[PDB]
Formats: sequence, structure tokens, C-alpha cells
Amino acid sequence: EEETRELQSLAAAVVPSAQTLKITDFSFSDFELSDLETALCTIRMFTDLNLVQNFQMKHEVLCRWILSVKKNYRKNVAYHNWRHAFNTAQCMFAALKAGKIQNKLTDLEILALLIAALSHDLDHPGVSNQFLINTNSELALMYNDESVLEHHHFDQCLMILNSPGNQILSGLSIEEYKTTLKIIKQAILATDLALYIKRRGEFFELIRKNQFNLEDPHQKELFLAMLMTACDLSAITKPWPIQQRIAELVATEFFDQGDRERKELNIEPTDLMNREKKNKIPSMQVGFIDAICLQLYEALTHVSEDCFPLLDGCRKNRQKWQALAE
Ligand SMILES: CCCc1nn(C)c2c(=O)[nH]c(-c3cc(S(=O)(=O)N4CCN(C)CC4)ccc3OCC)nc12
Ligand SMILES: [Mg+2]
Ligand SMILES: [Zn+2]
Repeated sequence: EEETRELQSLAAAVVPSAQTLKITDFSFSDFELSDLETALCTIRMFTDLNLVQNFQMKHEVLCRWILSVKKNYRKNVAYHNWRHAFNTAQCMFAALKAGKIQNKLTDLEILALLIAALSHDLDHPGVSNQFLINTNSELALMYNDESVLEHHHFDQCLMILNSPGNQILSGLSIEEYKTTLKIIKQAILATDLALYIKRRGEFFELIRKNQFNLEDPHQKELFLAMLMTACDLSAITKPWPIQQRIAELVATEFFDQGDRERKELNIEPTDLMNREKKNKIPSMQVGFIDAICLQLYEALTHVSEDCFPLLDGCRKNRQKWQALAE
């Protein structure tokens, strides 16, 4: 049996310190790590955020839950796979520790954010919401064309949290368990960039006016949404060699969607989805940075100056892509 053999390699392995694993570093790369090592790093994130302790999680159950999450990503999808989820969670961990956000949030909020980060792209098919709408997918029918993928990832998140031996939330009060599932749903839906674009203006306005206040529950929920997007997009902040490699993965997934469009829908893909247009990736990345990323990382740095490395890396990669676009 291959599954029991993975569980045993994992629950008996020593979990190295966060310092040894480099998971506190905003610049962290997963590329040299084995699958088992990514699982050990995940355990370390739950432990050093005091979640295992504060929520009385049994080791074996956390181990089983992590391996269930990992297995429920599609390995053949080029970008939206377990490594992206793992890296998103790692960025969350770095933001909370190095970025000093941990002290601004409750243990219950942190718990939800970490589970949401790990689960937020579960079972991603490697095509966009717009593709799912255009093909009349059963998912888009179930969810009325609204954040289709994200509703699906949340469904998958609940399926895993409820599977026998994977119940990492069992130590909570019933009221706190319900509140936590609601925060997880909000966090996963927030990763729909359509919702990011709708909500960002309010966030930026509060910061511009010098009025942002995390003690206000509405502003706190807005912040959690923004933080999820910041972690989700964080490959754009990484050291140049890592960003170049990840950008190639993103483009591979987009081009594969375009190939499906050309055959299943008989349409001409747009340049973003057309492999013929690979030479345009530098200009497309500069556009992505300018339209979406820069202002988000600027805004996050206002909330915590210790998150500056994310902004710094984003700006460095903009220069690198712009030089290739010329
Ligand atoms: C859903 C994927 C979001 C995303 N994550 N990361 C790390 C990237 C990235 O590096 N690039 C792009 C990207 C965005 C645009 S875009 O801003 O123009 N954009 C197209 C996609 N939609 C959904 C939003 C707008 C164009 C090209 C891109 O990648 C080329 C490798 N998207 C993401
Ligand atoms: Mg997603
Ligand atoms: Zn994602």
C-alpha cells in the first residue's frame, strides 16, 4: 500500500525547526524539497503558529489531513498543484512571523488562514472560471457562474476536513468551529481575482486616508481577503530565478487552456492563452505587476512595514521582465 507507506514515513519523521527549513524567509523556494519535506514544513507551520497546541490537534490526524490535501491537487496541472498551495501557505507563515502579522490576528483567524491557504485551489482543473462558464461546466451550473472554482475548492476543503481521521478542527467549541468554517469560506472565495478587484479600492482608500483599523470587524475581514490574495500571488515577489521558473509554469497552464479552447470550443485563444505568443510573456508580466500586484504589496507594507520584502521583490522582478520586454 502506497498511502499507508507515506503516512508512516511522515508521522515518524523528525520535524526540523523553522530556521532549518527556511520557511520564515519571504524568499523561500520549494523546488529542492521532496514531497515529504513539504509535508514536514507544513507541520512546522501549524506547530510554530501554536495551532497544534492551542487547538489540541493529534499528530497523526494533522499528518493524515496534510497528505489528504496534497493528494487532492492534480499533479498534471502545471501551476495550480500542491506546490502552489504549499507556497501560498508558506507565504502566509512568513507574513505572520517575519511580517509580524501574527500579533494583529486571533488564533482562530490564523487557524482559518493557514487551512484556507493550503486548501484554496483544491482539485483545480487547470482552466479559468471563464473557461468553465464558456463550456457550460457542471460546476458553473451548480454555482450559477459565480466564483465557480473557488466554491469548488471550498467544497473540497470541507470534504477533507470531514473525512474520517482528518478532523483537525475537532478540539474547537461548536460555535468557534462554525465561525472558523465561515472564515475559511471567505478566505478561499477571496482568492477569486474578480473579488480582489472589486474590493481593493476600499482597502486602498482606508490606507490613503490614514483610517485603516483592524479592530473594526469589517476592516479585519477586508484585510484577511487582501492577505489571501497577497499570499496567492507571491510567486511574483520571489528571487528572479524562482520567478522566471514559476512564470513558465503559469504560462504552461494558460497555453494548455488555449489548446483546449482551440479544440473543444473552436475559438481562437487570446494572446495570453496562445503559445504562439510566448514572446509576449515579459510584457504580460509587467502588465500583471502594474495592474494587480504592485499596489497590493504597497498596501500590505502600510499595514506592516515588515512585509516590505514582498514589495521589494515584486519591484525587482518588474525591472527584470521589463528589460526582457524591450
Ligand atoms: C490565476 C493566476 C494568477 C496569477 N498568479 N501568478 C503568480 C501569476 C503570474 O505570474 N502571472 C499572471 C499573468 C497575468 C496576466 S493579466 O494580469 O493580464 N491577467 C490575465 C489573467 N486574468 C485572470 C487576470 C488578468 C497576464 C499574464 C500572466 O502570466 C503570464 C505568465 N497571473 C498570475
Ligand atoms: Mg485559485
Ligand atoms: Zn491560488
